[PDB]
Order: sequence, then structure tokens, then C-alpha cells
Amino acid sequence: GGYKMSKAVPFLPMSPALEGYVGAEEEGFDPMGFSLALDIRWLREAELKHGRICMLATVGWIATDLGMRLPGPAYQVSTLEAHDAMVKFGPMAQILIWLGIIEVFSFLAITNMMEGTTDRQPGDYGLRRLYPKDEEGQYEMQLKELRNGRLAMLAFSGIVTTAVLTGRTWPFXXXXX
Amino acid sequence: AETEEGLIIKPEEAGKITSRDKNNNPPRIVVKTNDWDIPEYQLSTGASNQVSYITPVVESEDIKAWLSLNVNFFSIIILFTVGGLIEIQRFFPDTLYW
Amino acid sequence: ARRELAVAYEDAGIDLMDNGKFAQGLVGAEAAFGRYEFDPIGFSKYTELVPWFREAELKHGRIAMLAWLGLVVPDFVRIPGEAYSFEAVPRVIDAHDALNADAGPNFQIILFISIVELCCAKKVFEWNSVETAGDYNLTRLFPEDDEAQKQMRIAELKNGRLAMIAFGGAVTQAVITGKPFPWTF
Amino acid sequence: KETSASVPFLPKPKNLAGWVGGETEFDPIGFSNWFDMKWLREAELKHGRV
Amino acid sequence: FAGGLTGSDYGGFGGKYEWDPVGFSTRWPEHLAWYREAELKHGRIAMLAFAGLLAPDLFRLPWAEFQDSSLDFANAHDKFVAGFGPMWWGFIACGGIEYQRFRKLGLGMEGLTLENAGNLGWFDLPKNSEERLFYETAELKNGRLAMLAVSGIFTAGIFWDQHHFPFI
Amino acid sequence: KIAYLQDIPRTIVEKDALELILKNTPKEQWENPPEDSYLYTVKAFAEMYGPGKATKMGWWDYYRLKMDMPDTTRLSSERELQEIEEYEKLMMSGKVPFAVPGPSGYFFTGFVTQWKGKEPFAGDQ
Ligand code: KC1
Ligand SMILES: CC1=C(C#C/C(C)=C/C=C/C(C)=C/C=C/C=C(C)/C=C/C=C(C)/C=C/[C@@]23O[C@]2(C)C[C@@H](O)CC3(C)C)C(C)(C)C[C@H](O)C1
Ligand SMILES: CC1=C(/C=C/C(C)=C/C=C/C(C)=C/C=C/C=C(C)/C=C/C=C(C)/C=C/C2=C(C)CCCC2(C)C)C(C)(C)CCC1
Repeated sequence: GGYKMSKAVPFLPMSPALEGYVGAEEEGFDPMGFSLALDIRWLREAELKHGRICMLATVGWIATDLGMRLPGPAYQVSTLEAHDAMVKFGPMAQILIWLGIIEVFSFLAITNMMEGTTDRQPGDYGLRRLYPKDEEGQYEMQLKELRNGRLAMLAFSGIVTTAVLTGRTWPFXXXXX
Repeated sequence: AETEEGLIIKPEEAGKITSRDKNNNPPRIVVKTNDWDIPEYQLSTGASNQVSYITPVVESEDIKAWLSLNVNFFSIIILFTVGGLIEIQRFFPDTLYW
Repeated sequence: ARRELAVAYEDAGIDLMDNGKFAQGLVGAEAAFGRYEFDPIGFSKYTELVPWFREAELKHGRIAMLAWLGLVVPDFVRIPGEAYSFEAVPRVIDAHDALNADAGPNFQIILFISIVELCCAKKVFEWNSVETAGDYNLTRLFPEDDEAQKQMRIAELKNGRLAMIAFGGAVTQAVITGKPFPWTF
Repeated sequence: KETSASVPFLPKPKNLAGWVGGETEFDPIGFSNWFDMKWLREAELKHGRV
Repeated sequence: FAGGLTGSDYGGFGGKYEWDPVGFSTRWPEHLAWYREAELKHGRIAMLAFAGLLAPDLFRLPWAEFQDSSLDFANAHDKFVAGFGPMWWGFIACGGIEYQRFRKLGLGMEGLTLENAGNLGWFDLPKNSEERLFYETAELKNGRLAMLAVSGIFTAGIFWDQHHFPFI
Repeated sequence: KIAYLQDIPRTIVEKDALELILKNTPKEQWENPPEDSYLYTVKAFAEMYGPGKATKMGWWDYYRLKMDMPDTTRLSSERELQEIEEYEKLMMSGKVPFAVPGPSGYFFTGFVTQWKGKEPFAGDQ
């Protein structure tokens, strides 16, 4: 009967920037009010980019720890030293160049979306594969992407911290604490 | 534009207008200050979840206009020229070819 | 009469008027034999901060109520493990010094308490009125009638005030004695 | 507001009418809007032949 | 200044002093009864405290637990309170007297005003009405002095390790 | 009397602080405080918040208001105002409170040496 109360934090009203967006109006989690201080479109873009980066990085860490390697003796290093070894090897610089060109295109997308020159949704790059045709299907698919991205972000955080703390491959089950 | 729904009211009706908003935020008092950098300071009447962005408003057009200023143009060109000279010196030191 | 934060929040903010009551008509003053409006230093005369002060009083009482129960239970049971055994940390008070910093236990408690506080901080400053001060929607056993709601509100405050004072003795008596739960010499 | 066929997340480049790649209009940076695109076509053709 | 309290007046080369250079009276006028009551009770105890430290050095009470040497003013407290001891005998006595003050002024000390403060009613020596004014100022002037005196006694005696009347 | 100085809530500014402001501010400026004068902010807010007006503020707006009002200690008291009103009177009357330079500064000697000579416009008299 009063404020549109946030579902996540029941004692804090939902921020108006969370209306009509993916995720958002199912949980409305924003107690610190970051959406009240920054554009919701930019926050959503950053969230989706972080989710995708983490979903790739978590699986990369899993594959590297479990023993999957490229057929080169230069890659016979642990996942912890993989970054430094490959930075000194060269491929990290090339990966950075390629991610740089892709991020130049992403920056153009953001600039042309925030200025309204295009009609782009925050995280949309045009890729429409396995995307439901029905609008509710699209909304719930975007929901699934967001949930998986957030889960992978937290999971990769834990994986990196535990791997550094205990020299051990991904499952960390044995360990000692 | 950014206050499409604020129920913005004038000082003369500080305690008269009560219709809150499309949200439930109470009406906000608009004070017309004479500063050009802050032409209007908005004052609240109660607790509200108002979206006030702290980010600036920049656009590609005037950022490019700033980079088109003679300082930026003649600094980028001279920086590239100096860097090219330094790179040539690294790659062909001591002008042995001469 | 416990308006839900959903609507109660519509009358929140720094009130610029005076109710005319002791502390803007807030619970905690009614004593046994009558009223015991206490404030002798006149902190409640700064009526703009009365919702804030009540929030601080409830927050302190809630921490102290757990904290006093904190110094009691380790003296009779401890978490199953060697780091918390009665031989590694004999008395309860030598726990902030033992389990802290690089150890991990206290540091994690600091972080997650920080996360909760940084999330529930907008309720302390915004959305905090003389009506919804300390109310975090967790009303399960709250009575429905107005007068009984006042008793439970009075019950929490008196218990919170008591624990605040009781915890002060608890650490002071324990530190000067190094003894189990009854901190008498 | 149409989008380019090549990069669908970017606005369709104006001044790129049908010359060759009119089906996959590809100018993210926007040199055609900054320069005389006839000169750009001449440079591209000379580069391709060379 | 501070109701009709006699802290000022008859106070030295000037007739009236009125020393309140923080405004603890004007800022909190409802507590002038409490402040006098506290100021007087502080003076009386301090005067008994100073006259205390000296007399044990000559006579000792017949309690036969206090009848022991080496109980100076730096160890008598922590020594007598036992596993109870003499210190509880004193504390219980102070409870008996302090309970009487409650009866005269009510439980919440509601009857405490700016004229009955520090007036337990023990009138044997005083006479007339102006002498009571003169004696009340003589009380405080002695009382305030001993409050600073015992303060210097306790600090100097235990810091410099004096423990006896010179306290030096 | 002046409209906005009546029934002003204590929460906006305290009574003693407001009286100190009114004393420090010259009388002619009460009706229309100039600008950048604490009284200007008092007018610009007391005409918005009060008994018949908006009785509530956001916490941040009230916080900023409390940092625009005087904090009861940055205002000259009556004796200081007398010091200024009399020092300026001495200086304009042609008399100088005699002072003597010292270690990077001057000690006031508590003497009124009549400064202007018999020819008040003469520089060497
Ligand atoms: C250095 C510390 C110090 C001591 C130790 C001290 C002591 C006493 N002062 Mg004193 N005093 C200052 C400092 C000290 N005074 C200062 C800085 C000032 C300037 C503001 C000042 C002014 C006055 C005035 C105006 C009066 C006064 C009083 C007394 C008094 C009471 C004696 C008696 O009445 O029993 C005693 C014992 C009254 C008076 O009687 O002086 C004889 C009174 O009228 N004082
Ligand atoms: C972190 C840390 C530690 C710690 C700690 C902590 C948290 C210590 C905390 C200490 C704490 C919390 C101390 C409170 C005191 C409160 C008091 C004294 C209140 C008195 C109040 C009094 C005396 C008066 C009360 C009343 O007047 C009132 C108000 C109204 C009247 O009607 C009734 C009466 C007269 C009764 C260790 C464990 C110690 C060591 C470790 O290594 C480092
Ligand atoms: C960072 C910073 C800072 C610092 C700064 C500085 C200190 C700077 C400097 C700078 C510099 C100081 C630089 C330099 C440079 C140099 C150069 C760049 C050189 C060049 C040269 C040339 C170019 C040459 C050429 C030639 C040749 C070789 C041959 C031919 C001829 C000629 C001669 C032409 C500060 C803290 C303040 C602040 C913050 C920021």
C-alpha cells in the first residue's frame, strides 16, 4: 500500500532504477543504493561483462587445475604461475591486444547506446542463439544468464582465494585448515 | 528530463502540495540559485529513494571537440613525433647507415 | 499500531517539529511505579536526533545482549575443534587476542558484520523516523495490540539497557580475575 | 534508428551507400563520416590491388 | 545565581564570588538541588577522609582486624575486603545513613530542592538565622578545601610513596 | 516584526544562536539578508521549513543545512562587538591605541596617543 518494497531486503524500499529490468524486479537487491548514484544501464553492462568474464574464467581454472593443457612444453605450469609464465611467454600480451580490439568495439557500443544513437539493451551484442522467441522466455533466459554470471563471479573469487591460500588443484577437498 | 517525475514544487507551496509522486517520494522544493554551475538546488520534504546520479554528463561530440582544441591537437601530434624519434633512435642507433 | 515500513516509511526523515512528549513519544521511559523520564543531561531536547538515539540504544542493547550471552556460553561449551578448545583459549575473554588477525575467526566476523551494517545503513540515516527506529521488519512474536506492543518494546529496551551495563561488568570482572562465568574473585 | 548489418550493436554507418559492402556496412570508428568516402574507396582499392 | 545557595556570598575579599565558569548551573537549573547535595556530601566525606588518614596513625579501632600495622592509605582498602571484612562493615553503615536521606526526600528525591539540599536536619551547634547562613558558607569553604586537600593527599601520597601526614 | 524570524523551529537553528546572529548582523540587513550571510540561509530555509510548511527533511538535506548554519561559537559576543565598535571609533576619531612592535608582532601598551596633529591633513604633523 506504500513504497514498492524490495523483495531481497524487506526493510528497504526498492530503488526506482530496478523497475522493468532483468533480474531486478524479482529480488530488487540494492541496499547500498548504487543504482541510486549511477546509471542503471552502465551498472547492468558492467554486471553482465563481469558475469561473462567469470563464467569463462571459472571454467578455465577448472580445466587447467584438472590437468587440461595445450600440447606445448611451455604450458607445463600450475594455474597459479600460469599468468606470470604466459606473460613472460608472450600469449598474454596477444590476448590483451585481442581483448583490446573487442573492448574498443564494446566501448563504441556503450557510447552509442548511452547517447541514444542506437537502441541497444545494456548487455546486448546481437548474439541470438538458443534465445527463446517468447518475450517471457527471453526475460527468463536473461535471468538465467544473470544468475549464472553472479554465481560464477563468487565461485571464481573463492576458487582463486582458496588456491592461493592452499597450493592445491580446484576441488580443494583434501586441503588442511 | 532527468526529473520527469519529481512533483517539483516552488517555495511558495512548501506546505501546500502533498501529492507525492509516481513513486512515493514527497514533493521536492526547487530553489533557483543564481549560480550558473548550480542553477537550481532541489530540497527534499522527507525520506525518499530519489535517483540522483553523481556521474557527470559527457558526450562523444564535445569530448571530440575538446580533443579538437589546438592544444590537444598540437600536443598529440608533437607527442607522436617525439615518440617516433625515440623509437627510430632505439631501432637505428648511432646512425650507422649514414 | 505498528505501521509496516512499506507505509511507515512515508513519514520518515529528519522531523523539524516537536511532539511535546518526553522524547518525542518514544518507549523506554515508563518504569514500574510510574513514569521515569530519565534524560538528565538533556540529550533528548535535541529532538532532531531522538530517532537516531533510539536506534543507537537498540543497536547497543542488541549487541550487548548477545555479547553478555557470549561471555557465558564459551565457559560451558565451545565449538568442536582444537582452536577453540578449553586448553588453547582457557578463559572466554582471551579470544579477541587468540582468534584474530591472521588467525581468521574474528576477521571474518568483522567483514560479515561490516557487510550487514553497510547494507542496513541506509535505514539508519534515511527511512529512520521516531516511529520506525530499530524496526528491521523482523516482527514474528510481536503482539498485535498496541499496549502489548509497548510492553515488548519496553521489555527489549530494559533488557538491552541491562545487558549494556551487565556486559561492562562482565569484561571488567573477567579481566581483573581471569575466572569462569561467575566472575567473582 | 537502424543498426549496421555487420556489427549489429552499432548504428548503421550513414554516407556508406551501395558501393561494395552495402550489405555489411562496416565502419565502427566512422571514417566515412569524418572523411570524403570517395577518397577512402580509392585508397582501399589501391591498397587491395597493390 | 544557583537559586539562593550559599556557595557564593561571604566568600573572601569580595562579598560574593559566584564561580560557575562553565554554566553547569544555568545550563542545568533543575539539578542545582542535586549539585548542592553532591557538593556538600563530597565535602563532608573529604573532610572525614583527610581527618581519617591522620588518626589511624595514632589510634586504631578495636575491631582486632584493623588492629595491625602496615595498613596505610595505599593498602587498607585491598587488605580489609576479604574472601565480609571491615570495609563491608563501613559500607553497610553508609547504607544505613544514606537510606535515611531517601525517606526525608522521597524515593526519587523529588522533594530535593535548592534549600533543603545537604540538610539532613542534624542541628545541635547552629543558632539563629544569619549564623546558619554564615555556618553554611563556613561548611562549604572548609568542605571545598578538603576536597582538594584529600585529592592532593591521595595522589601525592601514593605517587611519591609518602602514606603519612606530610604526604611529601 | 520580520516574518521569517518568528516561530522558527529550534531544529533549524537554536534560539541563542539565532539571537547571536541577529546581534552580529547589522539591523538594516534583517529584512533582506544580503547573500552568503548566515541570515540569508536562515531566511531561505525558515521560509520553507516550519510549522505551517514542510515539517520534514531528508537526512542529507538536514545534514547540509546543519553545516550551513553557525555553530554558536563562530559568532562574536557582545563584548567583542563592543571592542570592534570602539576600536574603529578610536581609529576614525584620529586616536591610535598605542602599540609597540615586538618579536614578529606588537604589544598593545594600553595608551591612547592622539595621532592626527594640529594640521590633520599634514603628513609630518
Ligand atoms: C592559581 C590558582 C588560584 C587559586 C589557588 C585561587 C584561590 C582562591 N581564589 Mg582565586 N582566582 C584565580 C586563581 C586562583 N584562585 C584566578 C586566575 C582568578 C582571576 C579570574 C581568580 C580570581 C578570584 C576571585 C575574584 C575570587 C577568588 C577567590 C579565591 C579563594 C577564596 C578564598 C576565600 O574566600 O576563602 C581562593 C582560596 C575569592 C576570594 O575570596 O579570594 C581570596 C574570590 O572572590 N579568586
Ligand atoms: C576489546 C578488548 C577488550 C575489551 C572490551 C570491552 C568491550 C570492554 C567494554 C567495557 C564496557 C562496555 C564498560 C562499560 C561500563 C559502563 C559503566 C561503568 C556504566 C556505569 C553506570 C553507572 C555507574 C550509573 C548508572 C545509573 O546512573 C544510571 C545511568 C541511572 C540511575 O537511575 C541508575 C544508576 C545510578 C545505576 C578486552 C576483552 C577487555 C581485552 C581485549 O584484549 C581487548
Ligand atoms: C608525472 C607527474 C609529475 C612529474 C612530472 C615530471 C617531473 C615530468 C618531467 C618530464 C620530463 C623532464 C620529460 C623529459 C622528456 C625528454 C624528452 C622527451 C627528450 C626528447 C628528445 C628529443 C625529442 C630529441 C630529438 C632529437 C634527436 C634525438 C635527433 C634529431 C634532433 C633532435 C634534437 C630533434 C608531478 C609529480 C610533477 C605531478 C604529477 C604528474
